[PDB]
Amino acid sequence: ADEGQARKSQLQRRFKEFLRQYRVGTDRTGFTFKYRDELKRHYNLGEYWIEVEMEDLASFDEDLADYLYKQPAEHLQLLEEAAKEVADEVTRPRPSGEEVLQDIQVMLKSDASPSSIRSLKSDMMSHLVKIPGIIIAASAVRAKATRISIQCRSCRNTLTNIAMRPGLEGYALPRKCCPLDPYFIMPDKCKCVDFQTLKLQELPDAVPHGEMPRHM
Amino acid sequence: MFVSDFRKEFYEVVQSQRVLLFVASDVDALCACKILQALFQCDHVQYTLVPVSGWQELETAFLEHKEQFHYFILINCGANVDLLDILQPDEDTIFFVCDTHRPVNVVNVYNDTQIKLLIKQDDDLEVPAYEDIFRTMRRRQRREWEARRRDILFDYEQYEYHGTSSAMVMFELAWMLSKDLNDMLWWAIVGLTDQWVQDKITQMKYVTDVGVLQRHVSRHNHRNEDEENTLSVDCTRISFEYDLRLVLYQHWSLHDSLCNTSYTAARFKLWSVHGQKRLQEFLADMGLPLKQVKQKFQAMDISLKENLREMIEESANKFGMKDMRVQTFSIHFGFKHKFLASDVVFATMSLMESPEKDGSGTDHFIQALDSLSRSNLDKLYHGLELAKKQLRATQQTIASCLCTNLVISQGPFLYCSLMEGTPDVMLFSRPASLSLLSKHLLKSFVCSTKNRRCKLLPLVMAAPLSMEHGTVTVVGIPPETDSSDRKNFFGRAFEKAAESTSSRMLHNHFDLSVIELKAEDRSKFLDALISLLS
Ligand SMILES: [Zn+2]
Repeated sequence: ADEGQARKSQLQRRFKEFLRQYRVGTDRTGFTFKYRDELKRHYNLGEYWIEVEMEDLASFDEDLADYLYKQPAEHLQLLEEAAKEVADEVTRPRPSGEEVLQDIQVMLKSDASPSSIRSLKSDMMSHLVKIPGIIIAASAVRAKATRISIQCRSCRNTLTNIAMRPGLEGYALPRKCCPLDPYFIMPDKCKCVDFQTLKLQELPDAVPHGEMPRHM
Repeated sequence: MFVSDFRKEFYEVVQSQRVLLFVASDVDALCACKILQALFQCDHVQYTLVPVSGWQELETAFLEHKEQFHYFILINCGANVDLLDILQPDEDTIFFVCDTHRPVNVVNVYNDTQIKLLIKQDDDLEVPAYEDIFRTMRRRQRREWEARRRDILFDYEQYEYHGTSSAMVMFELAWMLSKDLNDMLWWAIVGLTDQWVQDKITQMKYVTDVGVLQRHVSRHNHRNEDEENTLSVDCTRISFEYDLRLVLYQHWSLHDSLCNTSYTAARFKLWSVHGQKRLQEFLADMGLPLKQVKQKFQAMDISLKENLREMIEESANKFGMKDMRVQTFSIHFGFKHKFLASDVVFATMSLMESPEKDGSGTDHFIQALDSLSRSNLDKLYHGLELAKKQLRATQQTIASCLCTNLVISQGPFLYCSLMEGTPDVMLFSRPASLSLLSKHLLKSFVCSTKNRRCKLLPLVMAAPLSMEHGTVTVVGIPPETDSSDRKNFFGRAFEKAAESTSSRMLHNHFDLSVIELKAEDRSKFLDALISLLS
């Protein structure tokens, strides 16, 4: 719907202007565009990530920070796209072999006091949470597809650049092009990222008396 | 003499001269010093700035500097004593005195040639006439005149108190010079808020001075901004606020601020085991979730922050806290920097009264003075952290004193003392923090006790100063009542008790109600005070 696309574009523009306009310092000393310069230096170093503080975002635009707290799954995609285009306008022109723009991972952090694993009740679902713990296990790095292309097995038609939802959730392949399951996923024409599952044990200070330590 | 016009007969005089600033170590003095520093730096006045915190230090610095400087400015010191007697200056020197201390000493009032007072003549002043103070039947008439003199001088010098803020006086001078910056106005506001925070002035006078500074804030805002087009976000924007009395609530969790504000802590008795349940009654009346109240305020949900002031006010009204809202100001600059005047007061005060045994008290003064400039904002935030520690230690000390019942009646006044080696007695060894602690402790005590007579008493509080010299600081606080004039007699009472006892009292502090005693002298000194107050 055009209204929905307008909402997404407006929120993306607001995140873009946050990354373009945010400053730290005073007129008595000087100003540095914190996230502009972080984006530029990280992209030129080939890092392709930044670390947006929730308190800074709240100070610039409290509504964006509240939306990102309540609905991070929706709005982090817009924030990452905003960071990508800000990186484009901040870095270009680029030398040979660096013409194609790379995706930017917008990590984020907060000064707020953290919650705990046993405090994570059902009402915290799909919200931002901040919990401490100890890593007890760490998986080997495995590849997860972020975009795929699927080719019909019978007639060799192709659907390309299907956006995969982030996280451990998957994607449902269409049942219409042919057979009931017409498609296979093309192993070459898909883009993947590293992912790693961890087990986060509750802090021994945080375990209630007589309990075993939970893990998440 | 009183200076009638600061511009002509003070500023235009010293503008042509080398000057020496002596400044007391209090936040109002620091703000007045900053304003005067900025004026002098605009006009290239070659000043020298010296911190002081007691009469011995001022005397030492003046003896060191008397040969080179002829023009001296004393900020928040010197008015309530005979400066000529104390300092012994050459007759060609001139002392300007921008001091909030009252009553002004009559010698300073009527010395026309040498002592010039940067004090408003429309302040609350009741100076006696010259003929009443300065020069067979003629012998009998002379002796009768001397009896009149001693009676009227005692009536004049009995109660000490504080007048208009020195920072406000210096900002008035800056306004008359037409060189008033927005930061100078903020320093004036912080100077007034220092008096209000330390309870040096009445609520009526504070409201009147806030009414004065409201016009200056409006003028500065409309100097270059209106409701149609506005300044950059970088520019400082001072706004009048009818805000909450809670201390540092925008940098804390609301739970911590309700815990460590003296007002709410005294009301709910949070030192007591039952007080947390009373606080939970209050929070449940407001309907704030505890997980939100115990979260930091900047991370609290904006749905709760939308109308928190009205919620706290209307719950405070039915819980019996009648004046939870206060008239004050805040300053905003950049995207993320927001402070109340009380916040800057507490941060600067904690920097100055910091308990760290590094360098010297002048060093802590220097850190506090630097923190009042926006180029040293990191020092201001560090001062806010030190203010967190100071307020927590204050409440711990109050809880210890009330639980162990150190606060005890001794007839016409309550008495308390801190023992050596107890937790965080070091933080209150310094006299200024001790005075603030005594005020908070007396408020907690009168809110706690059921005895209506004990609610009317003043407080005398002591703490260790120097074990190697075997000395204790002692302070005197008037009764804590809603309608108090914030006048106290403990200066003259301490002096007369010490004289009547031949006590080893060192009177080094600028407030007469703050003294140093040799420790073993305390018993006969307290007995003398009991017999004196009767
Ligand atoms: Zn097909």
